[PDB]
Amino acid sequence: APLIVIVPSPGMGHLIPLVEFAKVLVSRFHFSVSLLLPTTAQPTKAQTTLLNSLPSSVSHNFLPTVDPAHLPVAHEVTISLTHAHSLSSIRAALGSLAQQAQVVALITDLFGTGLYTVARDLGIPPYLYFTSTAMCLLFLFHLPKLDETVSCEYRDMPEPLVLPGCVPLHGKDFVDPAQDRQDQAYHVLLDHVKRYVLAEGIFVNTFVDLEPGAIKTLQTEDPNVPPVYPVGPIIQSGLDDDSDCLKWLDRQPSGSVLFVSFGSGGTLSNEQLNELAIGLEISGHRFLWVVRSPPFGFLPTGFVDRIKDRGLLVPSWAPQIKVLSHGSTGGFLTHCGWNSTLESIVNGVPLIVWPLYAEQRMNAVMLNQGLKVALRPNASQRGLVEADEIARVVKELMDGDEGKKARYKMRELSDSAKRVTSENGESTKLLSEVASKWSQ
Ligand SMILES: O=c1ccn([C@@H]2O[C@H](COP(=O)(O)OP(=O)(O)O[C@H]3O[C@H](CO)[C@@H](O)[C@H](O)[C@H]3F)[C@@H](O)[C@H]2O)c(=O)[nH]1
Ligand SMILES: COc1cc(/C=C/c2ccc(O)cc2)cc(OC)c1
Repeated sequence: APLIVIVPSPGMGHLIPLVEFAKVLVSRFHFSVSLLLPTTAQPTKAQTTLLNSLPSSVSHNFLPTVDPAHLPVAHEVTISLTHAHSLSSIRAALGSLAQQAQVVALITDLFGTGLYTVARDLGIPPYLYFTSTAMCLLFLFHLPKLDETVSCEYRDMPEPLVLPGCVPLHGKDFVDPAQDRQDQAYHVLLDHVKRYVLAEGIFVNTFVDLEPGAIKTLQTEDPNVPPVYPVGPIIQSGLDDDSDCLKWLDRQPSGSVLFVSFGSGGTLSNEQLNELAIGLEISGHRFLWVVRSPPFGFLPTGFVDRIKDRGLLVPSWAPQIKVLSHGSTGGFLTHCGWNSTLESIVNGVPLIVWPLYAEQRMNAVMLNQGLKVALRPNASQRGLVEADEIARVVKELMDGDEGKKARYKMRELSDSAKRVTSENGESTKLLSEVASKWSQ
């Protein structure tokens, strides 16, 4: 059986998507996968659980920890430096896999581009698995040109960027690392993007129906740009441990529940949580809120008791796919990470977008202004979303007209998603078409 080597960047939001791509390759095709995991610290309980829970057809190998004195900041800088100072280790592991097995392809995420030259020299075709939107990839291919054209900090450009096929995008909504051009994060992001050209191919976790403008542009505007294969949506099955959630949801009316969840990475102040609490309570709507500390002793006086009729508070974690696929669940208040968004798209759940970090502000603009499947609260000058504004936008989504229009559009995308990932879907076919080249 041919071997595909996957080198995730350190961090769960790089690892999980690539693990799920791995599970698709071994489920649909006759391949084995070896994960080589660069690390800044010895394996976590979280990592070991996830990795030991994989099919036997997916081997894993934590690489020597990078001596933390070899570090001089943003995740972009941490991740990039982990890859650089793990290059010897990966070469060594690849060299040995290559002699003891047929390695047919290497797959990295957007920060693993250092490996591309190295993989070519050893006659292994390198591929990028892009875990965000076609719009986001297109923005990144354009960022070098944009760096030469625009000399101000991008939030001071009053004119929006209008990429072919895309919604207008104001500079304040550009990716996090591009919001300080003096930080190392910006220079590292540029260095990686300039190497995207070296990939045999770029997988994108999206589909034609969802981003036709950006996909047309990526596949036609430039011959410099590698082949681009939309093969999404790929999301976890969500069938595992935990939780009173599903019991609670079985007692609620159809489409009546707002699911409220930010990532593990999404951190709200005690102040913003308490505004969100009062805001949910006065909306009059039912809600399931995954509450992470800034167990519920920090929440407003009386609130936990006042909302027992109509809301459920979960500490730490909830079965997201099970919540979103429940018939009770009518809306999702999310940070717009792309895996959370894709889960919500394939279950037809319309959104309230509250972007926090990474490329979320761009995802928010795309979902609100482009696809019109999301609403969006207005923060006051100081950055805080007020209770009154939360209540307004919750009611607008759960009982209002803009909600109906968004839900209708989100169901249309839901049916596209089911179609493209079926036995003869565009996404299923195109992955099978690229993977077949590897089998021989
Ligand atoms: O209580 C919970 C909370 C989460 N989950 C699950 O964890 C996953 C979270 O995915 P999400 O895209 O929201 O976060 P993350 O992967 O960190 O996003 C980054 O990585 C993304 C891909 O690179 C990028 O687009 C984004 O901007 C980044 F932030 C998703 O599979 C949820 O179902 C859950 O089951 N229960
Ligand atoms: C700077 O633009 C991006 C950042 C990121 C970074 C995501 C991330 C995920 C998990 C973490 O723990 C830290 C950062 C992802 C992107 O699309 C795949 C684009």
